Amino acid sequence: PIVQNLQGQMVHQCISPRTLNAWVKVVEEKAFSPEVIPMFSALSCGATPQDLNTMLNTVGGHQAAMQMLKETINEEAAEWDRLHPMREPRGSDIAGTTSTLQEQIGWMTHNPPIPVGEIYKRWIILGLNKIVRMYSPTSILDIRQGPKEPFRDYVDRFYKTLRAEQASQEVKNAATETLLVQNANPDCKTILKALGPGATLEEMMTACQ
Amino acid sequence: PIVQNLQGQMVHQCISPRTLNAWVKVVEEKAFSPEVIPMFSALSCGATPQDLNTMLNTVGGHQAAMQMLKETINEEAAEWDRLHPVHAGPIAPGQMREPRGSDIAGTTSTLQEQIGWMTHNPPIPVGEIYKRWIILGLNKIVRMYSPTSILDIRQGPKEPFRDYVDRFYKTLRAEQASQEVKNAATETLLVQNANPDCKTILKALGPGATLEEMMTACQ
Amino acid sequence: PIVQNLQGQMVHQCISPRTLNAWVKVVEEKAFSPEVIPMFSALSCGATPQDLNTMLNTVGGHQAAMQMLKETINEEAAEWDRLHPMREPRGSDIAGTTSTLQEQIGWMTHNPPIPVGEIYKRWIILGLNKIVRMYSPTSILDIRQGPKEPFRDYVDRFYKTLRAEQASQEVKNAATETLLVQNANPDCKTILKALGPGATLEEMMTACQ
Amino acid sequence: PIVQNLQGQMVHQCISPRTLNAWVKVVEEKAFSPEVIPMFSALSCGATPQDLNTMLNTVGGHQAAMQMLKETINEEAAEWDRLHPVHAGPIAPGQMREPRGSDIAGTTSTLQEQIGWMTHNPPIPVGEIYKRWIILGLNKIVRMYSPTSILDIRQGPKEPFRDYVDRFYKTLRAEQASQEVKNAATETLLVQNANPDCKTILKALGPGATLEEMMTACQ
Amino acid sequence: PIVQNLQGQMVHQCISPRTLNAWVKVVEEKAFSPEVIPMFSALSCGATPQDLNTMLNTVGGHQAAMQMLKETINEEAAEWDRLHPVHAGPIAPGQMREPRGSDIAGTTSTLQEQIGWMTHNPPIPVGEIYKRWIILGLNKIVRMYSPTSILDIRQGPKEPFRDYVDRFYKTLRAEQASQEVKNAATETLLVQNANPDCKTILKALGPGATLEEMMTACQ
Amino acid sequence: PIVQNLQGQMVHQCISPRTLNAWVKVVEEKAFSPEVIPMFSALSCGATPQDLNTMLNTVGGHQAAMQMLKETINEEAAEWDRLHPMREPRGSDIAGTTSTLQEQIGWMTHNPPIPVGEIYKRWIILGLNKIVRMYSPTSILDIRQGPKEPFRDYVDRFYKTLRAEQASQEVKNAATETLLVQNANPDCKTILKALGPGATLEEMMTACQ
Amino acid sequence: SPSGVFTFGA
Amino acid sequence: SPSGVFTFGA
Amino acid sequence: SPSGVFTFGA
Ligand SMILES: O=C(O)c1ccccc1-c1c2ccc(=O)cc-2oc2cc(O)ccc12
Ligand SMILES: O=C(O)c1ccccc1-c1c2ccc(=O)cc-2oc2cc(O)ccc12
Ligand SMILES: O=C(O)c1ccccc1-c1c2ccc(=O)cc-2oc2cc(O)ccc12
Repeated sequence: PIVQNLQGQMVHQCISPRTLNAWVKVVEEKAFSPEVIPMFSALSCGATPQDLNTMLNTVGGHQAAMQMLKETINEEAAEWDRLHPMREPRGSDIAGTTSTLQEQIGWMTHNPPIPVGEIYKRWIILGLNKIVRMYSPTSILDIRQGPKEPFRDYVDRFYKTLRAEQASQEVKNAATETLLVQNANPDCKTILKALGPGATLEEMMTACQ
Repeated sequence: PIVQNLQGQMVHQCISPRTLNAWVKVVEEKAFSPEVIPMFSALSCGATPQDLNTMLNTVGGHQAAMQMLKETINEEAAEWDRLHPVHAGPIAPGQMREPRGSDIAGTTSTLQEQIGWMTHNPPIPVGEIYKRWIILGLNKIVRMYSPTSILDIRQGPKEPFRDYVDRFYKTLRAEQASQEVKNAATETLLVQNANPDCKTILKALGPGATLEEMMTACQ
Repeated sequence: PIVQNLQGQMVHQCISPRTLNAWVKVVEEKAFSPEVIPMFSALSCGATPQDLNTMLNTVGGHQAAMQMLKETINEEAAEWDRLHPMREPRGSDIAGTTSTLQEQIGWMTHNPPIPVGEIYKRWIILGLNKIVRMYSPTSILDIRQGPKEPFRDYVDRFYKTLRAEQASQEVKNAATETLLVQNANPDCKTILKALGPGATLEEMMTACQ
Repeated sequence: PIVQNLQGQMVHQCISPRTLNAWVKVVEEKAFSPEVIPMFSALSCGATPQDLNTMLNTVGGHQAAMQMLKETINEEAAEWDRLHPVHAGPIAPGQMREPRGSDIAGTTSTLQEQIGWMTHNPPIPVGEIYKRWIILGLNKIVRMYSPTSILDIRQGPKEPFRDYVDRFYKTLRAEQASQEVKNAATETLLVQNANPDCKTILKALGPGATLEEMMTACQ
Repeated sequence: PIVQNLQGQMVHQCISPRTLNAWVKVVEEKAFSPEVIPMFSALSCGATPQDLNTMLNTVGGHQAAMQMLKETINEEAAEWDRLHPVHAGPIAPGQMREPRGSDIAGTTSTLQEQIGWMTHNPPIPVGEIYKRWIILGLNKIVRMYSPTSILDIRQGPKEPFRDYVDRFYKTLRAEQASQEVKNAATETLLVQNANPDCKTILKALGPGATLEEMMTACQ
Repeated sequence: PIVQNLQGQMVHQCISPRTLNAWVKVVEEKAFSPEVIPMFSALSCGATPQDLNTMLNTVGGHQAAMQMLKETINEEAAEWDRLHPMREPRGSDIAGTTSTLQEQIGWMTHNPPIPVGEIYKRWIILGLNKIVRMYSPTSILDIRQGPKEPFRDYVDRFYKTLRAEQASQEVKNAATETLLVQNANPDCKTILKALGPGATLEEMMTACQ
Repeated sequence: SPSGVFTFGA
Repeated sequence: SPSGVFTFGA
Repeated sequence: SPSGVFTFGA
């Protein structure tokens, strides 16, 4: 990664074993749960394209997801080449396939800087969004409160699935207006319908406690 | 987070993996026990709105709680827009614009803007403001997650007074999201829920006795 | 905490996750054993009142001990106000209840410096002394060598309890003169009484090996 | 490893215990899975030939694999001596000599020589060269350790298409020591080894469809 | 501990949590095995009397051992007061006072005084002195904790000579709190406690043979 | 250890708890397997004689090996005194027995520097070579492929033992020419003899897969 | 296209 | 008042 | 004398 040194200079640092082990263990434990994408974005802070490729390549399994991610990176690189036809970076130079570390450092520290790392991380995060949305185990329509399930757990699964599906805020709100209340078990559903319209999540969880 | 280098300059640093994993594990193990809010306040030291959003985003579970938290953040942001509005118009060439409720929450501001606001002279602690909103939401969530009520905390027949006090102020902390709970009704309730013997002892001790003396009397 | 930087300047550093986890795990494992107070004093090195409040507040259980500690801090703050009636710090400013981090930094780095952190840590350590002395499970009078217990273990419990009770050195010495020898099992007690007066701990442990 | 100090100077640093233990544990747990080579390439960042020799020497097992690796290193060193020979003769008083195949592998060069070659202007990346040879040997060892063949990877009757793809590109990665494996024969083999239903679906999807669309069709 | 900053100045640093936990765990697991004293000497590097008192205070168990240690420290402090007395009188305005037995043990000296003594020119290593006293006490405690005697260490009938030597020099190290134990009586005892066969072999080897040759003879 | 500071100066640093625990755990887990000697050499980077003595002394067991190592250090120190009859370092000063830390620092940072740490580490590594070669559990002659053993495992033990025995490269090569092929189980032995002369290890392992 | 998983911030 | 638990030092 | 265990390097 490129990091600022105490002398005010932007220098290159080697990716840490702590960070590598972090990303590996996150992909191992959490698979492709939504929270994986924030963590990635947080462990790649200041990363060059080479560091991002390091992080992705150290993943042992999920090779289907990694091939999909490759395809998405190719698509975004082609779009970058269409938009944008010291050397200027191409779609392959941002993805670290045809550029060298010293060139990436040059672009990232140049004035004006050319954030190749942030662009590549953008494409990677897009591919990861697609993979997460595709790997959601259950649809929001089939998230229904079990008969002996606490309401808090039902809403936890409801908004976990809703986060995995990744829809516009209007579709999420629209989902929680009706679909949230209707899928509840008969008891908490009668209580909720007894509450009224436009009740906050806090109020719904309170009534069914 | 904005940390001071040896040169004496306030610079930005990438959030650490140790801090990330720390916060994650605290949310996993402690759930929403009161002590999670102090820990949060300590792990988000010198944090920017971006870093706070990172800590909150890395949380994988309790997504309903995260929705309540987001609602609270929106409410506090609207209240900021009401009490602290920004004049729509030009900005002096040398100055920086004023933050809106969306700029403090790091949803409409870039990292460099947040750095400028936090390092300006006089500074504008957007990270501390956003952290106060987040801590309000977390306070509400903790208060909601309180398992039992203080009314249902009574000293067992053959239970030590110390354990009863522990569960007492623990449950009260959970139900109020605070440790300053020295009210007249709170104290009278503490002495009342005690077993008959220690109750008579405490009543005999007199008014205004310290918790130290109360626990010494019922050893 | 306030720490000296390599440029010779006194700067503020954020309390570490290593330190936080350390204190939490110490209070969890050791409860209020005497050794907890040294460790605390060692993890709060250079601490501001805000850092001390952080350390105390992250404690999940032992809320009785924490309320007692609050009361003691209030007492010491009242005494400070009586003694002592840029702003001058009050009893509430040293305990971090009414002061801000920047003010604490100002007092601690001022010339002459006003060690608010060391004062608050002093009050905290006093309250902790009271709590430890109150939480000693057994009195020194009831520490008696079991019939099939090694003498080394009996003296370990003897001086562990003696450390928890926290008496003047004269009371501790006086305790180990007679109470130590009398409470031993008949064998090692006959041997000890056979040794003589003014025998060192080394000699007593040697004879009963 | 050669790392830059705050002063802006490239200096030598002792290899870290965290890096040593990291590499050791990677070789212990992952054996010779493909992902071990990226990890290696990341743990040997800015490493000198000495540091590389340290990482390789600390490996306690797979000594046969280490013999194959040593053979490969000797081969690449000989090829360096053929394509990059050093003129036997005098050296200018101010210049440094040229590295032989033995000097890049750190077997006939001192740490100070390696530091000079790596920090010279223009630099001579002996650490990166030796690392490329080591990665060639490791590639060969990974390719050899491939348990099964891609031909024996077929979608189970009631197995999800996603799992079949995972084992497919995993086994192919192992057998080729690479992830760029988008060949016509590779793709046709992927579609052919699939179960009859998903096979008909994929064939109906048309030519040149993305893996995303293929996995969407056989959900 | 007093550590040198990059500027070249000797400054004070808070004792680290890793060092504290290190010492604590060493005292917990190893009890008072000989190797605990080297480890201590390494974890207290550059330590002040305050830091030493911290390491010793954090020990929760073996309180009797800590009483013996305190007695020893008092004895060495008295011997310091006898051999190194301080003249009661005035101090030059620019100089610092001389340490008493209580000042070296950090019981009557402030951290700043210890820093001054340790960083003065010529320096006064109060930390190393106190550390030597502590190591004397620890030596006594280790010697006392020796489970068995060297006399009771004899080679088993079907036991390898190597194991017998291990237990031999291990027990001797414990009983003497040292590894330099190449005495004539020690060696003769090593050869005598051996089983009859290896005894005859060693006797036949001749006088003054190295432990390497002795262990080679009884393979 | 002596390490270079960011100001370009060679300063003394205290040996780390991470390093100490590392060496201790390596000697505990790996006993005297060959890989222990590289790891040692890597953890003692920049070490003074005092640091090397620290590392060796923290070893709890294997006191036979440590006494042998002492003897070897004495031998090398005597040879150093014979060769080599601010003060000049003697055989005892390099081994840290009669020198002080400040003197070792002086020699190591002097110009021209006198690497006492590297010399002592050389002697230590020699003694360790002798100990490893002596502690090899089985000879290379008795390393024979089990009937139901994979060839890869047989060669792993073959070259592990061959590394422990520490012979010249000509003796190692000569061993793997004939002894490697002859000790294989009848199947892989017939296959190997069917391959031909001068086959690489890769080819032999491939044929017997 | 997906909207993202960054509940807080952008 | 209590005397403290700091066996060594002050 | 032994040859060493440093398979790679010197
Ligand atoms: O109340 C204040 O101190 C204040 C005054 C002006 C502007 C912002 C704040 C303010 C904060 C000032 C400093 C600080 O560290 C934290 C603050 O948090 C705030 C939160 C609000 O909702 C609303 C306001 C604040
Ligand atoms: O191919 C090159 O780039 C090259 C050119 C001249 C000298 C060395 C190399 C070369 C390398 C140059 C830079 C670098 O980072 C790594 C290199 O690795 C090499 C490996 C070889 O076997 C053979 C050559 C190289
Ligand atoms: O013996 C010495 O070297 C010495 C001479 C004068 C003053 C103190 C010491 C002395 C030490 C000097 C340097 C050092 O690193 C450690 C010392 O330890 C001592 C311990 C004593 O009981 C008694 C004395 C010392």
